[PDB]
Amino acid sequence: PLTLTCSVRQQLDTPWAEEGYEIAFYQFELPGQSEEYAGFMTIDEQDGMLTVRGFDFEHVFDLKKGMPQQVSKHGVPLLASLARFNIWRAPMDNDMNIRKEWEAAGLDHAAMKVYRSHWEQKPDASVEIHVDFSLASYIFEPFVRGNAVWTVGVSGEIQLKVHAEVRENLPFLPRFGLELTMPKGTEEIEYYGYGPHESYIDKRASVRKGKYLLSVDDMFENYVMPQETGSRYGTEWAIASTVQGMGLKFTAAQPFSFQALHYTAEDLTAAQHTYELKRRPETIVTLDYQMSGTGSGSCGPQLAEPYRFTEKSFDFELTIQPIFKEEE
Amino acid sequence: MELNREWENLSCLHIGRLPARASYIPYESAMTARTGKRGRSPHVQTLNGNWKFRYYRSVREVDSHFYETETDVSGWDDLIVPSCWQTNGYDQLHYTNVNYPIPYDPPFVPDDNPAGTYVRDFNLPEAWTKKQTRIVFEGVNACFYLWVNGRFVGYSQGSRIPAEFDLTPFVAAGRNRLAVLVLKWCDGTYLEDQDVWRFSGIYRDVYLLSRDNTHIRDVFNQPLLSDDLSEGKLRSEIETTGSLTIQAELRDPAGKLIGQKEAQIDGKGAMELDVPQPQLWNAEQPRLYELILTAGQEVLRFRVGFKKVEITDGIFRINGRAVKLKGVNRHDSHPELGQTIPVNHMIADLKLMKRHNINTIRTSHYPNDPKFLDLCDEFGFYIIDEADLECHGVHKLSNNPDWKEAFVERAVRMVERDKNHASVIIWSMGNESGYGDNHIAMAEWTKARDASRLVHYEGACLDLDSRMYPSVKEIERYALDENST
Repeated sequence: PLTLTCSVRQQLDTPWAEEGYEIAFYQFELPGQSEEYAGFMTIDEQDGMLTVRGFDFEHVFDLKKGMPQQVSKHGVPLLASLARFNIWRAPMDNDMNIRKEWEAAGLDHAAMKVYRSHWEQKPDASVEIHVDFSLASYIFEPFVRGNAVWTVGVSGEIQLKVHAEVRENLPFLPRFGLELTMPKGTEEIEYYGYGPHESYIDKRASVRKGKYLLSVDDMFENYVMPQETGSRYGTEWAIASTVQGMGLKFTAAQPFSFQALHYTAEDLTAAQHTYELKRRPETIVTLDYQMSGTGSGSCGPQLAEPYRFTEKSFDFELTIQPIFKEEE
Repeated sequence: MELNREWENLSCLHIGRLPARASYIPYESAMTARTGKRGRSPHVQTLNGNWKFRYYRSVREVDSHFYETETDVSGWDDLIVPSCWQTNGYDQLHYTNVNYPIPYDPPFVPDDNPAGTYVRDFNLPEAWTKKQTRIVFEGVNACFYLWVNGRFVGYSQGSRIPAEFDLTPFVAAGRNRLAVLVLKWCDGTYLEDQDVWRFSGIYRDVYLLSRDNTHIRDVFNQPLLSDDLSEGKLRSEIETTGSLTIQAELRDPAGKLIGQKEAQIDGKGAMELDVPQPQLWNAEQPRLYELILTAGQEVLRFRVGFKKVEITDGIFRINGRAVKLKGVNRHDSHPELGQTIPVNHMIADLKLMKRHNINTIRTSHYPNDPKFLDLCDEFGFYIIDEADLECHGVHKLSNNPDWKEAFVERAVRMVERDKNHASVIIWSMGNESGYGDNHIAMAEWTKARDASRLVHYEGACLDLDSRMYPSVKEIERYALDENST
């Protein structure tokens, strides 16, 4: 698919702007290995840790929590700690009314309960892991009940297919996504999608589609009251890597929401001023299915119905690939 | 049956646990039995003291062969049993009100379920393998497993009720080995949502009994006062394990023989005895008869009180007179030991209550230690004995029919333990905020079993009506009405 961009630019120097300054933009869409590496696949399990080695990778899953713990590629570690599912964001200033229902319902901090875990090996040296899980906090009925299928192939890709239902008497969730933690030194972000700045389901009129390259410190927008920031709606693919280009690549079936920061969501929630934010050495990457928009609910109407995350049965379909970006 | 998750099962409440009986200690003579110190008996060996202990933040990371006989437990910690481990440097203290501090997902408990392993050696004499050997745990928080000499012997569940196991196929003369695994959370945590600090561990006494091959298994004493409180009959229903020649004798509070009898009981039978002019029990004149049973090498001592509790015209009566109960509620709580209560700390509370005009105590939301009731028989207090059940839910486990055997046994194990105490006047079926089909089964079993005491349940064939926090206008509305029976 091809993309045409038409930008309305002026021609003379105004007292406030120069010659080639842009007033508006409009975009338009235009329609237009042979059984050699399956023998290096080895699998073992000790103390619930499923280790899968291949030709040039090594991946360690925790079977009793249903999450990957270590991802390697040519010996390089690519995760710093255990992955999780996340349903909490730092509340915005347009979320002053819905935050009382979120905190009263106990969505402030939830944990994960694994009912059953089971792994196999398909007849092409491919590994499948089936997990039945539930998200719950410590007083109430569980929020999300679902099941996930992790899949490791002969090249080292990690595919996730989670089907989840959510409880019927719950207002609407802030997000639903997979949170990973990549080690120290991951500093470049390169993504194909809408940019070069933040965009949401309802605040997306100023961004345009393209291929952008920036740093993790430039993803962040330092507000006076610290809150949720830096998320890019409708991302097609994204790579988070070091300055030499050793990292991970994320794709999906339909375009997802993408975030990369040096701050976790609880750090942005607990902080009240700009100097209270302590910068972490790691890089928190989040891959959201959907995410509820901003709105203007500080004073006036609430968030609109197509802009909320009011959906109680969904599929996710994420794909993670280790990559050395300079030679792929 | 090693770790098949019986603590999330609800169809496995115990493994190999003996059925419930009354509370007694087999002594060797009537002189030793009047002392009350059970360590002086040659048929009793204590297991309190110093055990080897190891704490785990999860049941996942427990070693799979800690229970074996030839393992090295020297690098482990050393913990004094009985004690709660939240007051000994282990996991942090936690108070919670009527909300569950776990996700409400019955019957499942979180994966990070903390655990503790206990190991203790002991000796055993030569004349002990010729008889039956039992182990008794007076109380363990949540659930526990049990291994003797590296062999699985039992699993049990239920935090405030004793558990007794049979160790005759497992022990030998000389050195032995005992291993216990204790978990913090089981499926019985949903039935124990008390508004109290949440402690864990082996917090009550642990001992070993040596009972011979044909022994008196269960005793239920019944005072049988007449209609005008003028003739007494002691009916002692004795349930044995075979053919026993049993001696029995009864004495007044002054220490004089008033009855004596011999019988030959072959499994289940009574031994009635007559008291011509009885001295009655009440909270301000606590007069107690003494019953001595003798069988083989065993001497059992009981303390009997004659009383009658009734309702006549909507008027509660004890021994014919109309009595107004003036009481407080009481948790077992020590500011340094948690739910481990020594004897003098009970005696101080009873003296301080009795010098402030109090005659009733309600055991709030669980049954207490078996010697608290022994003290309350002597000082004089009316006891309302509640069961260990507080399914504050909120749902409705009370109306779920596959929880019914869990609801019923928490009353069966309580009523069978405390049925020979002269101070208990009312059986209460626990804190109720919901009328359910499982509480009425408890009440029907209790009313069929023991008819000498009244049955209380809050949610509301009822005995009495109960209200939590009325106004002063509300009770004087209730009193003047004619539909109040």
